[PDB]
Amino acid sequence: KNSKLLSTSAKRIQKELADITLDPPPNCSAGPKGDNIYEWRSTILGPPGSVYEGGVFFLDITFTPEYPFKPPKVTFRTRIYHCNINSQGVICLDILKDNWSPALTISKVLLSICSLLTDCNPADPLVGSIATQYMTNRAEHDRMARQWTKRYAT
Repeated sequence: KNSKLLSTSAKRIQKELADITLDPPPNCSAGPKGDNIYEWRSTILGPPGSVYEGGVFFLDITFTPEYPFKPPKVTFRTRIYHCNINSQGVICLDILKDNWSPALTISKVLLSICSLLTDCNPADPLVGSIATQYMTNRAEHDRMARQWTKRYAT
């Protein structure tokens, strides 16, 4: 193939790969799994000071062919006890749903995920039982979250 004919989504993803190589978000890395620019993995170390500290979390990231005009699909592959992340690893984050903009980048998405790990949104939960426990019994929520981090993410 003549690289002069690379698609606009492939060129944009390559630029975001360079960006994230030179200046990754704290406690994050991400890039293509292999030779397909549209299929990435990310590693997130649980934020220090949070209930996820010591955990190593793996995420799958898939870019669509019309990137940056649709958000990437980002899922957790490691189990995590968090009221905005379900058992299938789906992430309830508005910029991945109906509030995406083409000025956002995979680095900003990963920054937002890290912020969500440290500060969840219990009023828009994917896992209602966890949101309720966060609200009514935060100390037991945190015990559980640290237990799952040790059991499933170390």
